[PDB]
Amino acid sequence: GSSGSSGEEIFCHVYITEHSYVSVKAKVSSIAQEILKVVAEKIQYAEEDLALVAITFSGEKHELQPNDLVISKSLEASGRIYVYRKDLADTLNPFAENSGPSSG
Repeated sequence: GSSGSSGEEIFCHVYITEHSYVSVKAKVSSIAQEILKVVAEKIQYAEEDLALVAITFSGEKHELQPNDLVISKSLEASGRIYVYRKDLADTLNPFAENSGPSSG
């Protein structure tokens, strides 16, 4: 329980849409869940109902585990993770917007 922030300070980029994301401050070896649990909130959803979708440059959707690292980068030039809503279909499919107006 609890975890003070010190050293190994980094952030996990989680792209919601095409030009949308959420900055998450996790460890350098923090699991995806550690981000999903954050993003989920940053998006106002259920991490358990969400999932980290790892896509490549070419353009291919990919899903991992909630225990899978987020900021590992083993061997992949560039990369951007995403988050999809768990539907009733094997598929995940991205989002649309789901949000209201802000500041004016």
